[PDB]
Amino acid sequence: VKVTQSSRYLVKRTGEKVFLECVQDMDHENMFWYRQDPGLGLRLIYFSYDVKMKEKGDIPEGYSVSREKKERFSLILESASTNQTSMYLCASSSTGLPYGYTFGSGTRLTVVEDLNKVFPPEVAVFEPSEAEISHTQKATLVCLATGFFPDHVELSWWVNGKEVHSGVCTDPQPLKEQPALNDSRYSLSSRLRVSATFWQNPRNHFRCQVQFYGLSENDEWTQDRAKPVTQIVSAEAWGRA
Amino acid sequence: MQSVTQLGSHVSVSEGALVLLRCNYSSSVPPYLFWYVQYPNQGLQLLLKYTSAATLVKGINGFEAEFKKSETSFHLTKPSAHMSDAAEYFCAVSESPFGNEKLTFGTGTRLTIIPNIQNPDPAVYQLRDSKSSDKSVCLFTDFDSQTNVSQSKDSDVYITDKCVLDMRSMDFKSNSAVAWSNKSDFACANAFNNSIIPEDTF
Repeated sequence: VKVTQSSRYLVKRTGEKVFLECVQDMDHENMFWYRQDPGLGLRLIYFSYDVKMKEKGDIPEGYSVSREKKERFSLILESASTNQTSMYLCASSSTGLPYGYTFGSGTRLTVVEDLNKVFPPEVAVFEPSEAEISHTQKATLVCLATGFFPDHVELSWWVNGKEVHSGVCTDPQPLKEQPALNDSRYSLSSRLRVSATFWQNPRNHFRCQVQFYGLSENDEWTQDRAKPVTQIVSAEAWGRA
Repeated sequence: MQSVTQLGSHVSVSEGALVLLRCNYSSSVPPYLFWYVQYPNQGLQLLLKYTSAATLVKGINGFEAEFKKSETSFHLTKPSAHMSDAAEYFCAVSESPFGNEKLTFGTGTRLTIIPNIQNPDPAVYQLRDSKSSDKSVCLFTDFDSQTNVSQSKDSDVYITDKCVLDMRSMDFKSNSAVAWSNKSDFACANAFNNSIIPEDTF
């Protein structure tokens, strides 16, 4: 029971033709492709009720679909436009069984007309204020993924080998480092808080992990800087008195 | 299953308070309804659904929905909002129980929960790690829900909206906003500005 999609993020030039792959191990007759957009919910592009069989959904203009084996529902965009920038969600279901729809985790597609001016984040981490420790007896470390584009990062916190949710807050939307610039870079902040002792113990290990999704191997790079592939950029620190 | 609408694209409510998310539908056939939630990281997850049986459907995470034919409605409620409930919620409609049939979804409702801050003591601190560079970072923290931040009026100074964190082993929560600039002439004593409370510490 898993609908799996090709990949989770994707960067593509205006005018390129695009293949979205959705696959399922469940032997399902029906597969659907939706796009999802802030404020317009989910809208159905195309569906398919058997091998080789497709049907327009509510918004197929600009899309074509391909059902070629029972397991795979590829979605094609003939000519990537900025307004096909979207979260694309695949779903699968059985005609007979009662369990309804299973959804894939999604894939976020950003189309930009740019010299693939995608940049990996730089990540800085900022030790706690000594003031906070005295006044509150808690200690807030801050992380800062900076200098990234498109808006394609997943920022996690890791302590002593284990990722931690309890104590963290990351912005839900990043800010434009340069708001005027049409395709400006973004930054994003996160905070991690623990007790003062946990921080004033040098056995404790504090790393800010940031996953960036940019370019894959197919993409071509000739520019005079490292290829901004999918990678992880991190910063770290330790307990201290 | 012809259409679905979700009146209210955004709902904020205090922790502890009643949650209510509208869903209304039109259908020239007998309807099959669904509620889905989408959490920050994860994909769509079924909360509950109406098949042609029970009118009052209990769902997951303490949610409930009453199917009302008379009003073409299927509203989602939970009497006591929890921080974990922050998320986007989606009403959907189908013509059949058969998975065969396509779902047509509503526009979505963003749920935001405001934390009850037990013991506020607002402080603006500084933190300058000595690791890499440009360490020019100001944390406005431990303030109260009522307070709001406005994004900075200066172009070289980056400020993030307020954020809620939960230190589960101390049943303690805190709002925080962050400010920073590579500008050498920038100080935390005046990094943040609008509607700031008199008792703020430094």
